[PDB]
Order: sequence, then structure tokens, then C-alpha cells
Amino acid sequence: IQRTPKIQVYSRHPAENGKSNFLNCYVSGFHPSDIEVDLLKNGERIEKVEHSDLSFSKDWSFYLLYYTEFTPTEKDEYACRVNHVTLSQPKIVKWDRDM
Amino acid sequence: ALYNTAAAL
Amino acid sequence: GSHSMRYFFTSVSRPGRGEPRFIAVGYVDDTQFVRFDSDAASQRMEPRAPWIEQEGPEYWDGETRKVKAHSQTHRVDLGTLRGYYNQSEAGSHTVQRMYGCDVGSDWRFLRGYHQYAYDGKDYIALKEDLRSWTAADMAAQTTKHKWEAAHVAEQLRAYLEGTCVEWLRRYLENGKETLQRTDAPKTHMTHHAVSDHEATLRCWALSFYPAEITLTWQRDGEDQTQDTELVETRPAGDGTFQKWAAVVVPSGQEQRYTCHVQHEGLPKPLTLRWE
Repeated sequence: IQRTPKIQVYSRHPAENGKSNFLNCYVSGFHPSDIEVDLLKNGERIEKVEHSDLSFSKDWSFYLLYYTEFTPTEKDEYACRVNHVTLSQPKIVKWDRDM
Repeated sequence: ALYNTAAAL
Repeated sequence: GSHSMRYFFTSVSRPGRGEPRFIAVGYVDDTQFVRFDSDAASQRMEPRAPWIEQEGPEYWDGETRKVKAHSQTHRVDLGTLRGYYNQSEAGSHTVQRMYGCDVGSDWRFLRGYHQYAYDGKDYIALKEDLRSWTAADMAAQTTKHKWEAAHVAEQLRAYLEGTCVEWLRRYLENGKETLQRTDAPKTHMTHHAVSDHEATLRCWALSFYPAEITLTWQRDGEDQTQDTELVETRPAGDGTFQKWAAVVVPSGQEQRYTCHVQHEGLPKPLTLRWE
């Protein structure tokens, strides 16, 4: 079976402009495991992005945390771009400091 | 520690 | 204060060229401690928690030997299942296996598990009594027949009730500084006007461990689910977890709403109410 990714984009610590932080993109509930996840900075892909080792939940669906060190600003826009077989087109989730 | 022997399906 | 050790294995066939991608991760409760990625350069089981690095060379050599043996079994399994399901050799398929044990508050074996999935669905699983198998379909049924004849359950049961628990207790001791420490959620509420008449109260639970937690909203002392939203618990990335629950309320009536946080790290549940 296939299961579409649930996605959450958020910072590890409370967002504070000028202060170093970590931008996370947690993808979960998906199957199969092949997935494309990129963190974007103003629409552009970030290169120094790492991800957790593939694991899965009780229902067998996979979850992965993609993250990169970053320093938020009032202007810079961040988001997570996810592409999975279950998706017609790559899904983009904008980072909201309040969520 | 991992299990030692794993039986094939 | 129950605990668990679990190993997750995922093998994905790659018909275009080469062997299956194999990734194994080991966890004690919600803390990953080892991993093996067939794609990695080391080709060794690797530490992912400081407390496991204490283990000597023999440990790493043995875990590596065993995990490589596991990857090969999965490789074979992918082929076997392809046949059982009469599937094409051109498609990519996935076999997953998870197993481990739990120790109860008494620190003794509580339960064991060993289940397998093919393409994201239950294939075969050891039952709670660790003596019988649950086969989801006739492919799994054939595996079940073979495993019953080979007495696989007995062998697994020995590991699950013995070795598994013994090592779990060993890791718990070795990494007690974190593994036997609960990190109570750091909580706070934020307020966001969504209109002139409505506001969103968001109740945050941050940097907690373990991941299990419950956030509930009450309006005037009674649970409220309508007008609410709770995100799935997510990893902060530093080993802790985060979660929040929100409720839309009439502006000015924020005081009627309370957020309730239940977590193992909290002697008594926390109750938050907007300023």
C-alpha cells in the first residue's frame, strides 16, 4: 500500500531573529520510504541538510526528520519541499514560527 | 543487542 | 517506569541495479542508539547515542555481523515474497521487521514482539504469548507453516524474554543519565488574534522526553475537542519532543480555557490558562 506523507516544518527552539537555530521538516506516515525532502531558503534548496535514520511507526509507515542549522530573520522565508510517489507534485510547507 | 538467527519468510 | 528496546529494519529492493537498500535502527524507549545503513561507507553497525559507544570492539563486530546477516535475510525475503505474491521483478518492494522487548515497572520482562510487514501491511507477527503467529494472508500463512515447523517462535521467545531484556537493562544502566531521566515538557501558551472577535490559544509542550504526552483543552472545566487542533508529536532533533494543541475562542473569553498536560515527567498534570 501507499501512504502519503504528513509534514511539519518547525524550528527546534523558539524562533528569534539573529539567533542560531535548527530548521526541521518532519515527514511521517508515509509509505513507501523513498521520499525527497528539501529545506528551502527563499525558494532555494539548502545544501547542508541532514536527516535522521529511517524508522517507522506501529502501522509500518515511515518517518524522517530533515534538519539544518539556520538563523531566522524577519525577511528570509523558509519551507520544506516534499516529493513522494503518492504526490502528483512536490508539496511545499512554509515554515510558520508560531507552529 | 540484535537477535542472532533470523529465519527467512 | 516501563522501558523498551526495539529494532526496526527496512529493506527496499532496487530492481534497476544492485541489492536492496537496508536500514536498521535500534532504540531504547524513544532514544535511537545504533544504526546500520547499507548505503553508508562504514558497513558497520554505528553508535547514535553516547552511552552505547562504551561498548567494546566485540560488541560492534558482533552487531555488525548480525545486522549484515539480517540484511541478507531481508534480501532473500524480498525475493521470496515477490514469488508468493506473484509480483514482477521490475517493481520495488519493501520488507520491514520490528522486534524487541519491554520491561515493566518491576524491570522484568513485560512483553516481546516480532512482526513483519510487506509493502507497508502486516505480513506475519508473533502473538503476545510468543508462541503463535498471526498471518494476515495466505502468503504469510505459508511463512507461518514454515516457522511453526522450524520452531522459530521458541527461538524468538528465548531472545525476547532473555537476551533482549538483559541488554535492554544493560543499556538503561549505561545510559541512565538520559534514558532513566524524564524531561518534563516545558510549557507555555501563545495567543494569536484571528479576527476582531476570535483568538487562537496555542498550548506548547516543548523539550520533553519520553515522547508520550497528552494535551487536552477544557472550557469551564469540561473537555473541549471542537474548535481545537493538536499536531502530532514531533522530534525537536536534540532527542526531545514537541507538541502543541490549539483552540479558537471568543476574544475576551480566554480565561475559560485551560490546557492540560499529562506527561510521565510531571508528578501531577499541568494546567495552563492564558494570562
